[PDB]
Amino acid sequence: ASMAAAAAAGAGPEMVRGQVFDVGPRYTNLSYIGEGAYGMVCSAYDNVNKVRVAIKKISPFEHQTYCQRTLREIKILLRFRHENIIGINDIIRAPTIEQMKDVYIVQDLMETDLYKLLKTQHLSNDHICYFLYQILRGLKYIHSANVLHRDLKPSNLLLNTTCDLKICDFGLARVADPDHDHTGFLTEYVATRWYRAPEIMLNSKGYTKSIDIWSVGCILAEMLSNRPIFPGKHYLDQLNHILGILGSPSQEDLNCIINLKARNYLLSLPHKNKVPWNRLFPNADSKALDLLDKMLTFNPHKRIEVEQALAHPYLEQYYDPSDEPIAEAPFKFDMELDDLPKEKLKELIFEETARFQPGYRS
Amino acid sequence: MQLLDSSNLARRRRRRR
Amino acid sequence: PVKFIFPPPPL
Ligand SMILES: C[C@H](NC(=O)Nc1cc2[nH]ncc2c(CO)n1)c1ccccc1
Repeated sequence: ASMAAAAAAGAGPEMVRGQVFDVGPRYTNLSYIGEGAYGMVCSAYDNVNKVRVAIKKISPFEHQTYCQRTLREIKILLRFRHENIIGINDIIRAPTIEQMKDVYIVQDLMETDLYKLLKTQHLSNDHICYFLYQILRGLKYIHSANVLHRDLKPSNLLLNTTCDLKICDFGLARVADPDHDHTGFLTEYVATRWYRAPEIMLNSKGYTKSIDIWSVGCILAEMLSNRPIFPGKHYLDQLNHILGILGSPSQEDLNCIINLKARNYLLSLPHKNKVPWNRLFPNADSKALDLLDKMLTFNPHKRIEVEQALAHPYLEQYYDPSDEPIAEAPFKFDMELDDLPKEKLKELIFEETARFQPGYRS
Repeated sequence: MQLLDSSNLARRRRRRR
Repeated sequence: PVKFIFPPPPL
């Protein structure tokens, strides 16, 4: 019948900023948190466990790319398990695929995020250091499963009252099995502009995991000055912003560009001189600035890998390889085969959420 | 305003050294 | 590469 109507018998559908949340009798007392193009996250009260949770309503079935991203986030998160990464505790959707217009994702509730924190507070070095370590600890696990986040930014860094950090919004994430070649196969417009690596623009569809390391450095820079490091208006201005600090690329740097048209654009650019970090960031710990420089390296292949970053001096107090785990089974090439129509993707989403359905009985 | 000594991960690191 | 054309489009 109608679960909402059955819920309505006690307490049922609730309205939040023009969006109805049919999260059933179990979840009530929803409060708006944030929203995206096709989704909205709310805090809510789990009446069964008598605790508050976060609920993400997803409405992707109209568009094929939304469906692709929804299935990727659900499949990656359901198999991921890590301290510094958000997980899926429950999934809510209609019993029949015909009625499935929205999909509800229930996650651990986090009080705030790094983006919110930096607007109101300046972080002490020990806070920056600990936050940065946690970011990389989750990132090590992510890259260990052959997964690229592709949207690391302050807003995607959840924070609770006990200085615990988790990474969320894996909708832009994707599998890239290392054995296969992905040059020219990867989605072109990825990451947020200010945290977008140079090679994403310069080598469209030919980037690697190193784009995440670049984002971390931007976040680290943002923590250090409570201000974005590369506030580009558009991709041209963004490229100018990147080269404003790093300076004109080296010839070795120029040789890693495989887009010849792009390389010639760089050659056509006026010479700009590299800016030292200490002048830009006077009060920053040099140990941090040594690592900051190393994750902002123009060359992606020579960019500091996630394991190497953890072992950098600046995190030596928190560095412990025996408690920086990896996934038991990384993701293979078969998991990236989602170049499908949305009607098929909708079926795949429906199958993947079947375990959460009431009385599944495996 | 509720900005270490309460985080499980930080505690585990300190215990070792 | 629809959005990253390095031959500059006319302003
Ligand atoms: C970034 C986010 N994706 C996600 O999983 N968010 C999440 C989980 C949370 N738990 N506790 C809090 C919390 C938050 C708070 O922002 N957000 C999103 C949201 C809307 C549209 C697209 C994408």
